[PDB]
Amino acid sequence: SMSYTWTGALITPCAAEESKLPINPLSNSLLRHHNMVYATTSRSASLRQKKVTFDRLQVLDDHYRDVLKEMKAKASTVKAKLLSIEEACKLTPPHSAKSKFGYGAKDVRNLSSRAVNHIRSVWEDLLEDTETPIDTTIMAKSEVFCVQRKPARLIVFPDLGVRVCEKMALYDVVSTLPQAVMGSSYGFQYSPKQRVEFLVNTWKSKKCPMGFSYDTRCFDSTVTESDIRVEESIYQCCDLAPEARQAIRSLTERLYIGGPLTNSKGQNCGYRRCRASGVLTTSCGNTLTCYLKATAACRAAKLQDCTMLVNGDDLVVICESAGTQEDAAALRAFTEAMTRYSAPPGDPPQPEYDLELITSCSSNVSVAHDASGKRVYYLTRDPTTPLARAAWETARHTPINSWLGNIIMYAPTLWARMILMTHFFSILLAQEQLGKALDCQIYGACYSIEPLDLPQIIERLHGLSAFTLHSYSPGEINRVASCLRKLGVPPLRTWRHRARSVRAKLLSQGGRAAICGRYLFNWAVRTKLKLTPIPAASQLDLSGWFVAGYSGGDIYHSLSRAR
Ligand SMILES: Nc1cc(Cn2c(C(=O)O)c(-c3ccc[nH]c3=O)c3cc(C(F)(F)F)ccc32)ccn1
Repeated sequence: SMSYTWTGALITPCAAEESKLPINPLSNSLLRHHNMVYATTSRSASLRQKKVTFDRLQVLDDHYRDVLKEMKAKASTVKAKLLSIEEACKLTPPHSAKSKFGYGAKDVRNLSSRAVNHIRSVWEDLLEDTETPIDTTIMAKSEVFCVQRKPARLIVFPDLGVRVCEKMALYDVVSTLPQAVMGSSYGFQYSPKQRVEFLVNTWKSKKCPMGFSYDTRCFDSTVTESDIRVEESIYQCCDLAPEARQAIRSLTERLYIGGPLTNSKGQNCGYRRCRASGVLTTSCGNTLTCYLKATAACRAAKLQDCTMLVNGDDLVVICESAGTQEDAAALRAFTEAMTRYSAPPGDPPQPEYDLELITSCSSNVSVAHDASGKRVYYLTRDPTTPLARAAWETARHTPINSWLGNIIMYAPTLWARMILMTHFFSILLAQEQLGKALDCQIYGACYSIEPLDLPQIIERLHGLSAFTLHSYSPGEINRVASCLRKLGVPPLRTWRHRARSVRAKLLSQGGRAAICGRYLFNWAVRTKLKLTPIPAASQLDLSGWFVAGYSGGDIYHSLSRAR
Protein backbone atom coordinates (compact mmCIF):
# COMPACT_ATOMS: atom_id res chain seq x y z
CA SER A 1 0.00 0.00 0.00
CA MET A 2 1.01 3.65 -0.35
CA SER A 3 2.72 5.08 2.72
CA TYR A 4 0.58 8.23 2.19
CA THR A 5 -2.25 9.45 0.01
CA TRP A 6 -2.83 13.23 -0.31
CA THR A 7 -5.98 15.29 -1.04
CA GLY A 8 -3.98 18.33 -2.33
CA ALA A 9 -4.63 20.49 0.78
CA LEU A 10 -1.30 22.01 1.90
CA ILE A 11 0.75 21.29 5.00
CA THR A 12 0.26 24.68 6.63
CA PRO A 13 2.13 26.58 9.40
CA CYS A 14 0.27 27.77 12.53
CA ALA A 15 2.33 31.03 12.84
CA ALA A 16 5.13 32.96 10.99
CA GLU A 17 8.19 30.78 10.15
CA GLU A 18 11.81 31.91 10.35
CA SER A 19 14.22 30.27 7.91
CA LYS A 20 17.31 32.54 8.15
CA LEU A 21 19.74 32.80 11.06
CA PRO A 22 19.30 36.35 12.48
CA ILE A 23 22.32 38.72 12.42
CA ASN A 24 22.72 39.03 16.19
CA PRO A 25 25.88 40.06 18.17
CA LEU A 26 25.82 37.05 20.51
CA SER A 27 25.34 34.41 17.77
CA ASN A 28 27.86 36.27 15.58
CA SER A 29 30.50 35.83 18.37
CA LEU A 30 30.14 32.09 17.78
CA LEU A 31 29.53 31.81 14.07
CA ARG A 32 30.04 34.57 11.48
CA HIS A 33 28.84 32.81 8.25
CA HIS A 34 25.15 33.34 9.17
CA ASN A 35 23.96 32.74 5.55
CA MET A 36 25.08 29.11 5.84
CA VAL A 37 22.62 28.42 8.69
CA TYR A 38 18.97 27.83 7.92
CA ALA A 39 15.78 26.44 9.49
CA THR A 40 13.38 24.16 7.59
CA THR A 41 9.81 25.48 7.16
CA SER A 42 6.47 24.38 5.73
CA ARG A 43 7.66 26.03 2.44
CA SER A 44 9.61 22.80 1.62
CA ALA A 45 6.90 20.35 2.86
CA SER A 46 5.89 19.31 -0.70
CA LEU A 47 9.47 18.19 -1.42
CA ARG A 48 9.34 16.01 1.73
CA GLN A 49 5.88 14.71 0.79
CA LYS A 50 7.27 13.45 -2.55
CA LYS A 51 10.16 11.63 -0.82
CA VAL A 52 8.03 9.94 1.91
CA THR A 53 5.23 8.79 -0.44
CA PHE A 54 5.74 5.36 -2.05
CA ASP A 55 4.30 1.89 -2.35
CA ARG A 56 5.70 -0.74 0.01
CA LEU A 57 6.23 -4.30 -1.13
CA GLN A 58 7.01 -6.52 1.82
CA VAL A 59 7.90 -10.21 1.66
CA LEU A 60 8.36 -12.13 4.91
CA ASP A 61 10.19 -15.46 5.29
CA ASP A 62 11.09 -18.16 7.81
CA HIS A 63 14.07 -16.19 9.20
CA TYR A 64 11.70 -13.28 9.98
CA ARG A 65 9.11 -15.58 11.60
CA ASP A 66 11.79 -17.38 13.69
CA VAL A 67 13.26 -14.09 15.03
CA LEU A 68 9.78 -12.79 15.81
CA LYS A 69 8.92 -15.92 17.89
CA GLU A 70 12.23 -15.52 19.80
CA MET A 71 11.39 -11.82 20.49
CA LYS A 72 7.87 -12.71 21.64
CA ALA A 73 9.28 -15.42 24.01
CA LYS A 74 11.35 -12.64 25.66
CA ALA A 75 8.43 -10.18 25.70
CA SER A 76 6.34 -12.88 27.50
CA THR A 77 8.50 -12.20 30.66
CA VAL A 78 7.25 -8.62 31.02
CA LYS A 79 4.57 -7.35 33.38
CA ALA A 80 3.47 -3.82 32.47
CA LYS A 81 1.52 -1.43 34.65
CA LEU A 82 -1.28 0.90 33.70
CA LEU A 83 -0.31 4.46 34.69
CA SER A 84 -2.87 6.49 36.65
CA ILE A 85 -4.21 9.74 35.04
CA GLU A 86 -2.02 11.73 37.54
CA GLU A 87 1.19 9.82 36.54
CA ALA A 88 0.40 10.32 32.83
CA CYS A 89 -0.36 14.05 33.33
CA LYS A 90 3.00 14.54 35.11
CA LEU A 91 4.81 13.06 32.08
CA THR A 92 3.30 15.76 29.82
CA PRO A 93 5.79 18.53 28.78
CA PRO A 94 4.69 21.98 30.03
CA HIS A 95 4.70 23.30 26.43
CA SER A 96 3.11 20.27 24.75
CA ALA A 97 0.65 21.24 21.97
CA LYS A 98 -2.74 22.24 23.48
CA SER A 99 -5.83 20.12 22.86
CA LYS A 100 -8.39 21.26 20.30
CA PHE A 101 -10.95 20.60 23.11
CA GLY A 102 -10.38 23.70 25.21
CA TYR A 103 -7.43 22.83 27.48
CA GLY A 104 -3.63 22.77 27.26
CA ALA A 105 -0.53 21.18 28.75
CA LYS A 106 -0.57 23.48 31.83
CA ASP A 107 -4.19 22.31 32.52
CA VAL A 108 -3.09 18.65 32.12
CA ARG A 109 -0.09 19.11 34.49
CA ASN A 110 -2.33 20.90 37.05
CA LEU A 111 -5.00 18.12 36.78
CA SER A 112 -7.64 20.77 35.92
CA SER A 113 -11.19 19.38 35.93
CA ARG A 114 -11.64 20.10 32.18
CA ALA A 115 -8.37 18.33 31.22
CA VAL A 116 -9.08 15.32 33.52
CA ASN A 117 -12.72 15.02 32.37
CA HIS A 118 -11.63 15.06 28.70
CA ILE A 119 -8.77 12.55 29.28
CA ARG A 120 -11.27 10.23 31.07
CA SER A 121 -13.71 10.48 28.11
CA VAL A 122 -10.91 9.77 25.59
CA TRP A 123 -9.86 6.71 27.70
CA GLU A 124 -13.40 5.34 27.85
CA ASP A 125 -13.70 5.87 24.06
CA LEU A 126 -10.51 3.78 23.50
CA LEU A 127 -12.05 1.02 25.63
CA GLU A 128 -15.44 1.13 23.81
CA ASP A 129 -14.54 1.93 20.21
CA THR A 130 -12.10 -0.38 18.41
CA GLU A 131 -12.45 1.05 14.94
CA THR A 132 -12.98 4.83 14.37
CA PRO A 133 -9.74 6.27 12.91
CA ILE A 134 -8.24 8.81 15.31
CA ASP A 135 -7.53 12.21 13.80
CA THR A 136 -3.90 13.40 13.56
CA THR A 137 -2.34 16.74 12.76
CA ILE A 138 0.47 16.91 10.19
CA MET A 139 3.05 19.73 10.49
CA ALA A 140 6.42 20.56 8.95
CA LYS A 141 9.17 20.36 11.63
CA SER A 142 11.37 23.45 12.11
CA GLU A 143 14.99 22.13 12.35
CA VAL A 144 18.28 24.00 11.88
CA PHE A 145 21.12 22.89 9.61
CA CYS A 146 24.20 24.16 7.78
CA VAL A 147 23.98 24.34 3.94
CA GLN A 148 25.42 21.33 1.94
CA ARG A 149 18.98 22.38 1.53
CA LYS A 150 17.13 19.60 3.31
CA PRO A 151 13.32 19.80 3.12
CA ALA A 152 11.36 19.92 6.37
CA ARG A 153 10.64 16.67 8.10
CA LEU A 154 6.93 15.98 8.75
CA ILE A 155 5.52 15.27 12.19
CA VAL A 156 2.16 13.49 12.62
CA PHE A 157 0.53 13.48 16.09
CA PRO A 158 -2.86 12.97 17.76
CA ASP A 159 -4.59 15.40 20.13
CA LEU A 160 -3.27 16.03 23.69
CA GLY A 161 -6.07 13.94 25.27
CA VAL A 162 -5.05 10.92 23.18
CA ARG A 163 -1.32 11.41 24.03
CA VAL A 164 -2.13 11.32 27.77
CA CYS A 165 -4.07 8.04 27.17
CA GLU A 166 -1.18 6.57 25.23
CA LYS A 167 1.01 7.13 28.34
CA MET A 168 -1.56 5.41 30.57
CA ALA A 169 -1.71 2.32 28.39
CA LEU A 170 1.85 2.15 27.07
CA TYR A 171 4.42 4.21 28.97
CA ASP A 172 5.46 1.23 31.11
CA VAL A 173 5.47 -1.09 28.07
CA VAL A 174 7.66 1.18 25.92
CA SER A 175 9.98 1.81 28.88
CA THR A 176 10.56 -1.83 29.90
CA LEU A 177 9.75 -4.14 27.00
CA PRO A 178 12.59 -3.14 24.57
CA GLN A 179 15.43 -4.14 26.98
CA ALA A 180 13.55 -7.34 27.87
CA VAL A 181 13.34 -8.30 24.20
CA MET A 182 16.62 -7.01 22.79
CA GLY A 183 18.93 -7.23 25.81
CA SER A 184 22.33 -5.62 25.38
CA SER A 185 21.37 -4.64 21.75
CA TYR A 186 18.88 -2.01 22.97
CA GLY A 187 20.79 1.28 22.59
CA PHE A 188 18.72 3.51 24.83
CA GLN A 189 19.71 1.70 28.05
CA TYR A 190 23.23 3.24 27.80
CA SER A 191 24.72 6.52 28.91
CA PRO A 192 27.36 7.74 26.37
CA LYS A 193 30.20 6.13 28.48
CA GLN A 194 28.26 2.81 28.57
CA ARG A 195 27.58 3.02 24.81
CA VAL A 196 31.27 3.48 24.04
CA GLU A 197 32.11 0.63 26.49
CA PHE A 198 29.58 -1.66 24.72
CA LEU A 199 30.97 -0.80 21.24
CA VAL A 200 34.65 -1.19 22.23
CA ASN A 201 33.95 -4.46 24.21
CA THR A 202 31.83 -5.86 21.36
CA TRP A 203 34.52 -4.95 18.76
CA LYS A 204 37.30 -6.45 20.88
CA SER A 205 35.17 -9.64 21.59
CA LYS A 206 35.45 -10.75 17.92
CA LYS A 207 38.48 -12.78 16.70
CA CYS A 208 38.45 -10.71 13.45
CA PRO A 209 35.76 -7.96 13.66
CA MET A 210 33.83 -6.35 10.82
CA GLY A 211 31.18 -3.74 11.40
CA PHE A 212 28.76 -1.64 9.47
CA SER A 213 26.03 0.94 9.96
CA TYR A 214 22.77 0.41 8.04
CA ASP A 215 20.80 3.49 6.95
CA THR A 216 17.19 2.81 5.97
CA ARG A 217 15.78 5.42 3.60
CA CYS A 218 12.70 7.27 5.14
CA PHE A 219 12.28 4.55 7.83
CA ASP A 220 8.85 5.67 9.12
CA SER A 221 7.48 5.42 5.61
CA THR A 222 8.88 1.88 5.16
CA VAL A 223 6.95 0.67 8.25
CA THR A 224 3.92 -1.32 7.03
CA GLU A 225 0.56 -2.05 8.58
CA SER A 226 1.86 -5.66 9.07
CA ASP A 227 4.96 -4.30 10.92
CA ILE A 228 2.72 -2.27 13.27
CA ARG A 229 0.43 -5.28 13.98
CA VAL A 230 3.56 -7.43 14.53
CA GLU A 231 4.78 -4.78 17.00
CA GLU A 232 1.35 -4.97 18.75
CA SER A 233 1.69 -8.84 18.87
CA ILE A 234 4.90 -8.29 20.87
CA TYR A 235 3.22 -5.78 23.30
CA GLN A 236 0.34 -8.22 23.77
CA CYS A 237 2.78 -10.85 25.24
CA CYS A 238 3.07 -8.59 28.32
CA ASP A 239 1.01 -9.26 31.40
CA LEU A 240 -1.44 -6.31 31.10
CA ALA A 241 -4.45 -4.89 32.91
CA PRO A 242 -7.55 -5.67 30.77
CA GLU A 243 -8.16 -1.92 30.08
CA ALA A 244 -4.51 -1.61 28.96
CA ARG A 245 -4.97 -4.63 26.59
CA GLN A 246 -8.05 -3.02 25.03
CA ALA A 247 -6.46 0.44 24.83
CA ILE A 248 -3.39 -1.07 23.04
CA ARG A 249 -5.66 -3.01 20.64
CA SER A 250 -7.78 0.16 19.96
CA LEU A 251 -4.73 2.46 19.64
CA THR A 252 -3.10 0.01 17.20
CA GLU A 253 -6.15 -0.14 14.90
CA ARG A 254 -7.29 3.49 15.21
CA LEU A 255 -3.96 5.31 15.36
CA TYR A 256 -0.75 3.35 15.03
CA ILE A 257 -1.47 1.51 11.76
CA GLY A 258 -2.65 4.68 10.05
CA GLY A 259 -5.31 7.30 9.86
CA PRO A 260 -6.49 10.63 8.46
CA LEU A 261 -4.17 13.63 8.33
CA THR A 262 -5.42 17.14 9.13
CA ASN A 263 -3.42 20.37 8.60
CA SER A 264 -3.12 23.25 11.12
CA LYS A 265 -6.14 24.94 9.36
CA GLY A 266 -8.35 21.91 10.11
CA GLN A 267 -8.41 20.75 6.47
CA ASN A 268 -8.33 17.06 5.52
CA CYS A 269 -4.78 16.57 4.14
CA GLY A 270 -4.60 12.86 3.34
CA TYR A 271 -4.22 9.44 4.84
CA ARG A 272 -1.27 7.68 6.46
CA ARG A 273 -0.56 3.90 6.27
CA CYS A 274 2.87 3.93 7.93
CA ARG A 275 4.52 4.92 11.21
CA ALA A 276 3.39 8.26 12.73
CA SER A 277 6.50 10.18 13.97
CA GLY A 278 4.63 11.75 16.92
CA VAL A 279 3.16 8.90 18.97
CA LEU A 280 4.41 7.26 22.15
CA THR A 281 5.27 3.99 20.41
CA THR A 282 7.40 5.56 17.60
CA SER A 283 10.82 4.90 19.26
CA CYS A 284 9.99 1.47 20.72
CA GLY A 285 8.16 0.38 17.56
CA ASN A 286 10.95 1.52 15.26
CA THR A 287 13.60 -0.10 17.48
CA LEU A 288 11.76 -3.45 17.60
CA THR A 289 11.01 -3.36 13.84
CA CYS A 290 14.60 -2.50 12.92
CA TYR A 291 15.99 -5.17 15.29
CA LEU A 292 13.58 -7.83 13.97
CA LYS A 293 14.31 -7.09 10.26
CA ALA A 294 18.10 -6.79 10.83
CA THR A 295 18.30 -9.93 13.02
CA ALA A 296 16.43 -11.92 10.40
CA ALA A 297 18.53 -10.29 7.60
CA CYS A 298 21.79 -11.28 9.42
CA ARG A 299 20.53 -14.94 9.30
CA ALA A 300 19.55 -14.72 5.58
CA ALA A 301 23.04 -13.21 4.85
CA LYS A 302 24.89 -15.87 6.94
CA LEU A 303 26.71 -13.08 8.85
CA GLN A 304 28.63 -14.78 11.70
CA ASP A 305 28.47 -13.95 15.47
CA CYS A 306 26.38 -10.76 14.85
CA THR A 307 26.01 -8.19 17.65
CA MET A 308 23.58 -5.38 16.95
CA LEU A 309 23.17 -2.01 18.63
CA VAL A 310 19.83 -0.42 17.74
CA ASN A 311 18.26 2.96 18.60
CA GLY A 312 15.02 3.54 16.61
CA ASP A 313 15.99 3.31 12.92
CA ASP A 314 19.72 3.64 13.68
CA LEU A 315 21.50 0.31 13.38
CA VAL A 316 25.10 -0.83 13.80
CA VAL A 317 26.15 -4.47 13.40
CA ILE A 318 29.46 -5.92 14.62
CA CYS A 319 30.22 -9.46 13.46
CA GLU A 320 32.95 -12.05 12.87
CA SER A 321 34.67 -11.43 9.48
CA ALA A 322 34.79 -14.29 6.91
CA GLY A 323 37.30 -12.37 4.72
CA THR A 324 36.79 -9.15 2.68
CA GLN A 325 35.17 -10.81 -0.36
CA GLU A 326 32.86 -13.04 1.75
CA ASP A 327 31.90 -9.99 3.94
CA ALA A 328 31.25 -7.84 0.81
CA ALA A 329 28.90 -10.57 -0.56
CA ALA A 330 27.21 -11.22 2.85
CA LEU A 331 26.54 -7.45 3.25
CA ARG A 332 24.90 -7.32 -0.23
CA ALA A 333 22.76 -10.37 0.89
CA PHE A 334 21.89 -8.55 4.18
CA THR A 335 20.76 -5.46 2.16
CA GLU A 336 18.73 -7.70 -0.21
CA ALA A 337 16.92 -9.31 2.80
CA MET A 338 16.33 -5.88 4.45
CA THR A 339 14.84 -4.63 1.12
CA ARG A 340 12.48 -7.69 0.92
CA TYR A 341 11.45 -6.79 4.51
CA SER A 342 10.64 -3.16 3.38
CA ALA A 343 13.75 -1.51 4.87
CA PRO A 344 15.77 -0.62 1.70
CA PRO A 345 19.02 1.35 2.23
CA GLY A 346 19.52 5.08 1.77
CA ASP A 347 23.27 4.70 1.12
CA PRO A 348 24.53 1.09 0.54
CA PRO A 349 26.28 -0.23 3.72
CA GLN A 350 30.06 -0.51 3.74
CA PRO A 351 32.08 -3.16 5.63
CA GLU A 352 34.44 -1.50 8.15
CA TYR A 353 37.53 -3.05 9.76
CA ASP A 354 38.37 -0.17 12.13
CA LEU A 355 35.81 0.67 14.88
CA GLU A 356 36.56 4.44 14.61
CA LEU A 357 35.39 4.39 10.92
CA ILE A 358 31.84 3.38 11.85
CA THR A 359 29.29 6.20 12.22
CA SER A 360 26.24 5.17 14.31
CA CYS A 361 23.68 7.62 15.85
CA SER A 362 25.66 10.29 13.85
CA SER A 363 28.62 9.50 16.14
CA ASN A 364 32.00 7.73 16.02
CA VAL A 365 34.39 6.34 18.60
CA SER A 366 37.57 8.38 19.05
CA VAL A 367 40.54 8.20 21.46
CA ALA A 368 42.14 10.79 23.75
CA HIS A 369 44.32 10.49 26.88
CA ASP A 370 43.43 11.25 30.50
CA ALA A 371 45.68 13.09 33.06
CA SER A 372 47.80 9.86 33.54
CA GLY A 373 48.32 9.49 29.74
CA LYS A 374 45.98 6.43 29.64
CA ARG A 375 43.88 5.93 26.47
CA VAL A 376 40.22 6.86 26.91
CA TYR A 377 37.63 5.97 24.21
CA TYR A 378 34.72 8.40 23.83
CA LEU A 379 31.98 9.24 21.34
CA THR A 380 32.17 12.31 19.15
CA ARG A 381 30.50 13.57 15.96
CA ASP A 382 30.90 16.20 13.28
CA PRO A 383 30.19 19.51 15.13
CA THR A 384 28.55 21.26 12.14
CA THR A 385 24.89 20.72 13.15
CA PRO A 386 25.53 21.25 16.92
CA LEU A 387 27.30 24.58 16.17
CA ALA A 388 24.67 25.78 13.64
CA ARG A 389 21.93 24.96 16.20
CA ALA A 390 23.86 26.56 19.08
CA ALA A 391 24.16 29.77 16.91
CA TRP A 392 20.35 29.70 16.28
CA GLU A 393 19.61 29.11 20.01
CA THR A 394 21.85 32.06 20.93
CA ALA A 395 19.95 34.44 18.55
CA ARG A 396 16.46 33.09 19.34
CA HIS A 397 14.88 31.66 22.50
CA THR A 398 13.96 28.10 21.41
CA PRO A 399 11.79 25.58 23.40
CA ILE A 400 14.54 22.93 23.35
CA ASN A 401 18.17 23.92 23.82
CA SER A 402 20.15 21.45 21.74
CA TRP A 403 23.39 23.14 22.92
CA LEU A 404 22.69 21.94 26.49
CA GLY A 405 21.88 18.38 25.39
CA ASN A 406 25.08 18.41 23.28
CA ILE A 407 27.23 19.54 26.21
CA ILE A 408 25.70 16.75 28.31
CA MET A 409 26.06 13.97 25.73
CA TYR A 410 29.31 15.09 24.12
CA ALA A 411 31.01 16.50 27.24
CA PRO A 412 34.41 14.75 26.63
CA THR A 413 34.71 16.19 23.07
CA LEU A 414 37.16 18.93 22.10
CA TRP A 415 34.35 20.98 20.51
CA ALA A 416 31.81 20.68 23.36
CA ARG A 417 34.45 21.70 25.94
CA MET A 418 36.27 24.45 24.06
CA ILE A 419 33.39 25.99 22.17
CA LEU A 420 29.96 25.15 23.57
CA MET A 421 30.89 25.34 27.29
CA THR A 422 32.92 28.52 26.72
CA HIS A 423 30.27 30.30 24.64
CA PHE A 424 27.23 29.51 26.81
CA PHE A 425 28.93 29.92 30.18
CA SER A 426 30.20 33.33 29.05
CA ILE A 427 26.70 34.46 27.96
CA LEU A 428 24.88 33.02 30.94
CA LEU A 429 27.32 34.47 33.42
CA ALA A 430 26.96 37.95 31.77
CA GLN A 431 23.13 37.52 32.06
CA GLU A 432 23.21 36.15 35.67
CA GLN A 433 21.34 33.08 34.28
CA LEU A 434 23.73 30.20 35.24
CA GLY A 435 21.15 29.02 37.80
CA LYS A 436 18.14 29.26 35.42
CA ALA A 437 16.77 25.81 34.40
CA LEU A 438 16.65 25.24 30.65
CA ASP A 439 14.96 22.50 28.70
CA CYS A 440 16.92 19.98 26.64
CA GLN A 441 16.28 16.48 25.34
CA ILE A 442 17.99 13.21 26.09
CA TYR A 443 16.90 10.20 24.10
CA GLY A 444 13.78 12.15 23.05
CA ALA A 445 12.62 12.95 26.61
CA CYS A 446 12.53 16.51 27.89
CA TYR A 447 14.59 17.53 31.01
CA SER A 448 14.81 20.84 32.84
CA ILE A 449 18.47 21.36 33.75
CA GLU A 450 20.39 24.19 35.36
CA PRO A 451 23.77 24.88 33.68
CA LEU A 452 25.34 25.06 37.20
CA ASP A 453 24.60 21.32 37.70
CA LEU A 454 26.63 20.35 34.61
CA PRO A 455 29.85 19.21 36.45
CA GLN A 456 28.06 16.54 38.49
CA ILE A 457 25.89 15.44 35.53
CA ILE A 458 28.98 15.12 33.32
CA GLU A 459 30.88 13.21 36.06
CA ARG A 460 28.01 10.65 36.24
CA LEU A 461 27.61 10.23 32.48
CA HIS A 462 31.25 10.23 31.50
CA GLY A 463 33.53 9.94 34.53
CA LEU A 464 36.09 12.52 35.82
CA SER A 465 38.16 11.84 32.67
CA ALA A 466 35.64 14.08 30.75
CA PHE A 467 37.42 17.01 32.52
CA THR A 468 41.01 15.79 31.86
CA LEU A 469 41.12 14.57 28.23
CA HIS A 470 43.97 15.86 26.11
CA SER A 471 46.03 14.68 23.09
CA TYR A 472 42.93 14.33 20.94
CA SER A 473 43.41 12.43 17.65
CA PRO A 474 44.76 14.46 14.67
CA GLY A 475 41.68 13.34 12.68
CA GLU A 476 39.30 14.70 15.34
CA ILE A 477 41.26 17.99 15.66
CA ASN A 478 41.30 18.44 11.86
CA ARG A 479 37.56 17.79 11.62
CA VAL A 480 36.75 20.41 14.27
CA ALA A 481 39.24 22.99 12.87
CA SER A 482 37.88 22.50 9.30
CA CYS A 483 34.28 22.86 10.55
CA LEU A 484 35.24 26.19 12.26
CA ARG A 485 36.74 27.58 9.04
CA LYS A 486 33.67 26.47 7.05
CA LEU A 487 31.17 28.12 9.44
CA GLY A 488 33.29 31.17 10.31
CA VAL A 489 33.63 30.10 13.95
CA PRO A 490 36.63 31.76 15.72
CA PRO A 491 39.68 29.45 15.96
CA LEU A 492 40.40 27.26 19.03
CA ARG A 493 43.06 29.79 20.32
CA THR A 494 40.25 32.40 20.65
CA TRP A 495 38.06 29.87 22.55
CA ARG A 496 40.98 29.17 24.96
CA HIS A 497 41.27 32.95 25.65
CA ARG A 498 37.54 33.30 26.19
CA ALA A 499 37.54 30.20 28.43
CA ARG A 500 40.30 31.58 30.67
CA SER A 501 38.23 34.74 31.08
CA VAL A 502 34.92 33.03 31.98
CA ARG A 503 36.82 30.47 34.18
CA ALA A 504 38.28 33.38 36.27
CA LYS A 505 34.80 34.93 36.68
CA LEU A 506 33.26 31.57 37.63
CA LEU A 507 35.97 30.89 40.28
CA SER A 508 35.47 34.44 41.71
CA GLN A 509 31.75 33.71 42.33
CA GLY A 510 32.43 30.70 44.59
CA GLY A 511 29.77 28.01 45.18
CA ARG A 512 28.39 26.08 42.17
CA ALA A 513 29.87 28.62 39.70
CA ALA A 514 33.38 27.92 41.11
CA ILE A 515 32.82 24.15 40.69
CA CYS A 516 32.00 24.90 37.01
CA GLY A 517 35.16 27.01 36.70
CA ARG A 518 37.32 24.30 38.31
CA TYR A 519 35.99 21.21 36.47
CA LEU A 520 34.65 22.47 33.13
CA PHE A 521 37.56 24.78 32.32
CA ASN A 522 40.62 23.01 33.83
CA TRP A 523 41.67 22.32 30.18
CA ALA A 524 42.19 26.11 29.62
CA VAL A 525 45.06 26.55 32.13
CA ARG A 526 48.53 25.06 32.72
CA THR A 527 48.07 25.43 36.50
CA LYS A 528 45.59 22.52 36.93
CA LEU A 529 43.28 22.47 39.92
CA LYS A 530 42.85 19.12 41.68
CA LEU A 531 39.70 17.30 40.43
CA THR A 532 38.09 14.95 42.92
CA PRO A 533 34.62 13.29 42.79
CA ILE A 534 31.94 15.94 43.22
CA PRO A 535 29.75 15.07 46.28
CA ALA A 536 26.55 16.11 44.34
CA ALA A 537 27.34 13.46 41.66
CA SER A 538 26.50 10.34 43.79
CA GLN A 539 23.31 12.11 45.05
CA LEU A 540 22.00 12.71 41.47
CA ASP A 541 18.83 10.85 40.60
CA LEU A 542 19.40 9.86 36.98
CA SER A 543 16.70 7.18 37.03
CA GLY A 544 14.78 7.48 33.75
CA TRP A 545 17.70 9.08 31.83
CA PHE A 546 19.08 6.04 29.99
CA VAL A 547 16.21 3.57 30.12
CA ALA A 548 14.37 3.99 26.84
CA GLY A 549 13.95 6.18 23.78
CA TYR A 550 10.96 8.51 23.58
CA SER A 551 11.49 10.60 20.42
CA GLY A 552 8.12 11.96 19.23
CA GLY A 553 6.53 10.50 22.39
CA ASP A 554 5.75 13.78 24.19
CA ILE A 555 7.66 12.77 27.37
CA TYR A 556 8.81 15.16 30.13
CA HIS A 557 11.12 13.57 32.73
CA SER A 558 11.86 16.28 35.33
CA LEU A 559 10.10 16.36 38.80
CA SER A 560 6.48 17.59 39.19
CA ARG A 561 5.88 20.29 41.84
CA ALA A 562 3.49 19.34 44.73
CA ARG A 563 -0.11 20.67 44.98
N1 LIG B 1 20.93 10.43 15.65
C1 LIG B 1 20.29 9.48 16.44
C2 LIG B 1 20.59 9.45 17.81
C3 LIG B 1 19.98 8.48 18.61
C4 LIG B 1 20.22 8.33 20.08
N2 LIG B 1 21.07 9.40 20.61
C5 LIG B 1 20.59 10.64 20.90
C6 LIG B 1 19.18 10.97 20.71
O1 LIG B 1 18.97 12.24 20.32
O2 LIG B 1 18.27 10.25 21.04
C7 LIG B 1 21.67 11.38 21.39
C8 LIG B 1 21.64 12.75 21.84
C9 LIG B 1 22.56 13.68 21.45
C10 LIG B 1 22.49 15.06 21.94
C11 LIG B 1 21.50 15.43 22.78
N3 LIG B 1 20.57 14.50 23.21
C12 LIG B 1 20.56 13.18 22.82
O3 LIG B 1 19.72 12.37 23.25
C13 LIG B 1 22.81 10.54 21.38
C14 LIG B 1 24.15 10.71 21.76
C15 LIG B 1 25.03 9.63 21.64
C16 LIG B 1 26.45 9.76 22.07
F1 LIG B 1 27.31 9.62 21.05
F2 LIG B 1 26.74 10.95 22.62
F3 LIG B 1 26.78 8.81 22.97
C17 LIG B 1 24.61 8.40 21.12
C18 LIG B 1 23.29 8.21 20.73
C19 LIG B 1 22.41 9.29 20.88
C20 LIG B 1 19.08 7.57 18.02
C21 LIG B 1 18.84 7.69 16.67
N4 LIG B 1 19.42 8.62 15.87
